[PDB]
Amino acid sequence: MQILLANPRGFCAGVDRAISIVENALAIYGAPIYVRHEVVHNRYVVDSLRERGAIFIEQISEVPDGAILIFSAHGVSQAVRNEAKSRDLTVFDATCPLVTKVHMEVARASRRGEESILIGHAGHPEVEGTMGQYSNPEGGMYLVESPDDVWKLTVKNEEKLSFMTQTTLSVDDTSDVIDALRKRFPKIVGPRKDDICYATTNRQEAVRALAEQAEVVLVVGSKNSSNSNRLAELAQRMGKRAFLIDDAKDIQEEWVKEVKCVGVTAGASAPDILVQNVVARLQQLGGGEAIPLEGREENIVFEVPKELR
Ligand SMILES: O=P(O)(O)OP(=O)(O)OCc1ccncc1
Ligand code: F3S
Repeated sequence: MQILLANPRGFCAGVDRAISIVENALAIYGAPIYVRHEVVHNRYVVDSLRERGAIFIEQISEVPDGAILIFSAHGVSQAVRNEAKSRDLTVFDATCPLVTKVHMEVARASRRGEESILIGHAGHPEVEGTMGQYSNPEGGMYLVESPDDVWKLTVKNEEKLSFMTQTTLSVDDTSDVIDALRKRFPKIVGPRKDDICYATTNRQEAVRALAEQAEVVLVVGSKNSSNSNRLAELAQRMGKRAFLIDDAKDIQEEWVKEVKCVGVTAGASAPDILVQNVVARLQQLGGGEAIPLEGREENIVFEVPKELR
């Protein structure tokens, strides 16, 4: 069995920053450090940080006075932020710069009382945080997940309309949603393409190349990782068996029995050590040397705040 590794895979700049923010905070101030939501959607990362004294909460009312609070990479609403800001808490923001970018555009539109549509998945913390930047009741903020959602949306003023997206969506599906927005709302304004980040785009392109060669694709990532789920789905839509797995123990032998070529990738929140262990397990199951595919070079790094060096 041949083992192929997707490229790029694994950690993006936002995840590496966000985890570093929590680690550094722990080093500097000691336990406990409170974190609003899982810092990234990865069980191994989260369990590790919890073992070191990070306490993960959903609501700010769970955090005691005087405490250090870190917002997760996914971002937070203005309401959450103001709810923290009014309290005695020392806040560090691990929100990925590429999510903040979208937040600022929503805020701009709200200031103008002009309606905005976000493309994204209901209930995801990034969607809650981005929708949560809009507060002007004279305008409006609408969530759409599909062309069908576009087809039934009505707005108050379609002459003054803009759209934004979640950073981790399917590039292909999002393109269909945008085509629908533009047919329904010909004057809608957006970015040139979408707000899908470089890392999401690149991993999706990489898993497409992988799935062209591999019969089976393993995506290292947790169940609640949006971007990780998109990688698995992409592979599945190409007719390959694909599994989203937290670690090597999750691999079932039937999945790779008599498979001549297995591919491995990792979502943006999955540490490389998890991939190494997955490879080690595939080798126990008869795989040879892991072969990295040729891939687009990524070179972006986001630094921690100077307050946390
Ligand atoms: O893919 P997810 O949105 O569920 O988050 P994740 O798996 O934690 O990846 C990091 C991240 C954070 C912020 N925006 C994009 C990606
Ligand atoms: S939005 Fe940021 S957290 Fe990673 S997946 Fe994209 S660089």
